[PDB]
Amino acid sequence: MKELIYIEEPSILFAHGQKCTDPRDGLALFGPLNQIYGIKSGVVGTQKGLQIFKSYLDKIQKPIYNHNNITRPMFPGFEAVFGCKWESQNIVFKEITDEEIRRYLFNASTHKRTYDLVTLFNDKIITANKNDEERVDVWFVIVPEEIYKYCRPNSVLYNYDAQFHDQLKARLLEHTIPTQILRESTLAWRDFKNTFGAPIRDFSKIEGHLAWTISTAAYYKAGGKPWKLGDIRPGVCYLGLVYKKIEKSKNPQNACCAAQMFLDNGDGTVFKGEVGPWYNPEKGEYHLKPKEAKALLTQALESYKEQNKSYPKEVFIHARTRFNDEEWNAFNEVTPKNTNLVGVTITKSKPLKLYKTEGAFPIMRGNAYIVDEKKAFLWTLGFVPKLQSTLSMEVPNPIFIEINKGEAEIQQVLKDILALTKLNYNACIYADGEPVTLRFANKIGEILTASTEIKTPPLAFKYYI
Amino acid sequence: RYLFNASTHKRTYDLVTLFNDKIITANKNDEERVDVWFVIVPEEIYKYCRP
Amino acid sequence: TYDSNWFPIISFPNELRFHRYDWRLPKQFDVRTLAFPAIRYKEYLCTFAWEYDFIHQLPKTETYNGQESIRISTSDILSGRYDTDFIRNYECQRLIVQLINKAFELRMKDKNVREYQMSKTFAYWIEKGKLEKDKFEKIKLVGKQKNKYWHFGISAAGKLYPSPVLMVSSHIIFTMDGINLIKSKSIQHSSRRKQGKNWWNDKWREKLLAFIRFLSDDQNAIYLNVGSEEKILISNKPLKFFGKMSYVTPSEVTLEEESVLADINNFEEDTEDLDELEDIE
RNA sequence: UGAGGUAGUAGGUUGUAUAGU
DNA sequence: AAACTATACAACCTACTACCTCAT
Repeated sequence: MKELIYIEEPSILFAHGQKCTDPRDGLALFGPLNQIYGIKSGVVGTQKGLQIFKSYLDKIQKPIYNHNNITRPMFPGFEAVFGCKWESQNIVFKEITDEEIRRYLFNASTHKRTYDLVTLFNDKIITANKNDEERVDVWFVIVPEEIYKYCRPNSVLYNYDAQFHDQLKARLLEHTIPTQILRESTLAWRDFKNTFGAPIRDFSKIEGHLAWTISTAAYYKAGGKPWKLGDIRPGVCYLGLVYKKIEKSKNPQNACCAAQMFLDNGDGTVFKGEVGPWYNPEKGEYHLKPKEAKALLTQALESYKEQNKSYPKEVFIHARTRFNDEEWNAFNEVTPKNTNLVGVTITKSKPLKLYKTEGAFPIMRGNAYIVDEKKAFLWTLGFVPKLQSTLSMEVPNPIFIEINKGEAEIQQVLKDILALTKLNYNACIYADGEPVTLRFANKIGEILTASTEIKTPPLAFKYYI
Repeated sequence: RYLFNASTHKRTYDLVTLFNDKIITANKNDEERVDVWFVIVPEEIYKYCRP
Repeated sequence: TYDSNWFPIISFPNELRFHRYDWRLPKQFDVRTLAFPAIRYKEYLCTFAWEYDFIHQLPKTETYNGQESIRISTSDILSGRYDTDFIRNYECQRLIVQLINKAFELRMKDKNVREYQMSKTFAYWIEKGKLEKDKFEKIKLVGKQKNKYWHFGISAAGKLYPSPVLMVSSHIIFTMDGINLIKSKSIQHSSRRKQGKNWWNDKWREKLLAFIRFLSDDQNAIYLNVGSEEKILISNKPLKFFGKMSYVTPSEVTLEEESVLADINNFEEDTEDLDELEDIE
């Protein structure tokens, strides 16, 4: 009885000023907008890690294909898709001895085991970056199977997180060093054998997709922008607010809100929030004290001024929970009178499974549902005709947007969200369920709330994923 | 604005700190890696702000 | 054409009856024990039926009189017109959805079907032997895979602010013999993830429709005995919509590619999966 | 990457140990 | 200096927000 209005797929800008829907296929067609001249890879690990990383990179030099590449497109080779060169030569390596590994591993406490391993890795990165006459732009540490399976918190035979890469990145924030974490099981599925025999990380049919993801992550961390967005109106900032909960022992952790800002470029000019003991989790509705609200808004405004040399005529605010009215009263007292405030709440737990009456494929991605002029249902999950398969399993679930306060066209915020949800960098996929500013929200909150020693972190995005 | 200060030492301090935190801001937000930063100081700054 | 998982209200009952028993309600009495849904709103008992049907267990109700039992029109409740300092509109809607949740739970518990415990809700299933020939509307509902017996399930929780509808969340329950449930919840989750690749969305819709038709009693509704005289009718027909544009249907090979993509999600992430596989034998 | 599983709070119910006039 | 019957937070009765798990 009621229609499902569809929103067209926004095309991402590519090389030579052209646009295509799929990032993989079009990136194989055109390439990156601004080519880099190449980067040096610093692998930190063992000799086995050395040989397996060199073998994997030599494997991804030559073109490799997936099982069917309508869904997971081809990988023509790193030089054949990015332009910048990558070879096994001129690769810097740092020795990780078993003696330190064994001396650390023989301790029973797993948390201090994580502590000493991250301390060793950070110290070796520091002594590789502070005295070596050579230059490394990207680091690729390798964790073997035994370290990953023995550092689990609940494996049975306080100021830091139990997991590795979160606090590695958190302690590596201050020195402005980009790096990537690679599991041994990820790139060595050939010899990674379980009890049965099959690879646990069975990347055999999608080694092209694995090469796609790794190469895109490396080119992102290199410094060259892989892609940008197609259509952006002048004077809009997508401020996706984070409210990742922090559990630093028994001190008042409360709220540690953060944000990612999209003004005119794909990268998120992320500014750290406060440690922030206010708003006792009895009132754990994750609102904002006015002074931090104007602090964050002024931070975004001066970021827009320093990166665009003008004033933003419109503000987008994204979150998961609802918004109050006093925080917006504090917001509007500092905004210019020509601005516009929009607060959109994104939820997933709402149960709504539009089953298909007849056919062989479910509801596609992009078919939105309008309830009111302020709230709507958007399907960023499911079938897409370009990839010719769904991105979900069983039946996908949509996202429910809701403009809390502020007047706006629901179609405008729908198109803005659909344009935002196609910039996943660490994973090379056509689209995801949640938007990118919310997909990266958990990562940025985890990184910025893992080490309290960080005060003013680097506001470029390359040091996080 | 910085020229008409009385003692050149505080002018040197504020200009040096301005260049420093400009460089820090530039390399802490820009995604494009910069291997070498080229500080093009003006000649009259090197001349009129001598110790 | 697409059909959703919503089930709207066919005809909302007219009277919302509040029973101000005040001192006639025992303090230690458990409100959940009543055969009809109710709440202790202030000194009132917000019910849906008459006052004199609780005499089987409450030997003080017979002294209560009719005219102190106020009634509220639900048209103004659903339209938001209801404006009284006793109850405002939104918490009235909240108590309404609470009442219909309890009423559905008790009605469907009265039909003698089994129950499994979830975290913040409950999911339900038909035990073996109750359904003859293991078929309903030419749709399989409860079957056997490997050695574990799988039972399809639903979970219902209402919400009315766009329209008086009721959602249903599809679940699947597992057991080893068709008698007693699995002791560990993680084994149930593992079997759910194992059986996820076995079928797909069309079978999900078929099982959901079969469950909805099985829990119904009449043809185009279900019979919720909310009161001794007043019942609630749920549109067992799911709410259906359509899109102006859609795709072209491919062959069955891309369903295998979707199962392949499930295996890609198997390959891309893994988190302490080794203990539950190695130490299970 | 989406569906199940545990701790417990959005916002109004009624039990503890005082104090307003 | 002390009569009636309320307060002062404040624990707790059904359901709504986030972190960690298991597995394709």
